[PDB]
This record gives sequence, C-alpha cells and structure tokens, in this order.
Amino acid sequence: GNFKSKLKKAMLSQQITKSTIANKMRLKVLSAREQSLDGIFEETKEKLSGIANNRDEY
Amino acid sequence: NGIATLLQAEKEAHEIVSKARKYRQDKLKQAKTDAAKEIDSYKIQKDKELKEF
Repeated sequence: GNFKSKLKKAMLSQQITKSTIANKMRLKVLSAREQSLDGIFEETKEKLSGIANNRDEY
Repeated sequence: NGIATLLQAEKEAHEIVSKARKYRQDKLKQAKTDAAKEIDSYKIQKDKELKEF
C-alpha cells in the first residue's frame, strides 16, 4: 500500500506540474491584457496634457 | 535420590532444549527477517514499477 501511495504521489506531482503551468499561462494572458490596457491609459496621459497646452480650447 | 537427580538433569536438559526452542525460534527469526526483507523486496519491486512509471 505504501508503494501505491508513492505511485499516487507521482500522479499528484504530475497534476501539480500540470496545474502550476496551467495557472501561470492563464495569468500571463491577463497580465498582457492589463499591460496593453496600461498603454492605452499611458497614451491618454499625453493627450490630457496636450489639451492643456492648447490654452485656447482649454 | 540419584536417579531422581538424573531425571532432573534430563528435565534440565529439556529445559535447556526448551530454551533452545526459543533459540530455534530465534534461529527461525533470522528467516523471519529475510521474510520481512522479502516483503520489503516485493514493495521495492512495486515501488520500482511505480518509479519507472
């Protein structure tokens, strides 16, 4: 039974390796989504400062 | 009596043989350790198969 339990540990270890990679991959896409979004807001920072520099429509 | 003392010596020899029976069990306990090792060897073979997988 201990050998069977050791074999079950390998299955859990194999699941652990698969689970760690699967979770990391999902957050990598989300991190890229936020990084892409942070670029959009970063571009909005310049436009907001650009509107101020006009001093006519501002 | 002398005959009774000799009988007691035979009983003492049987008592020594009774002690030797425990030694015989102790001698058989060496095979028990081998049997226990064989039990672990079977688990080791099962573990080796699990390790291979």
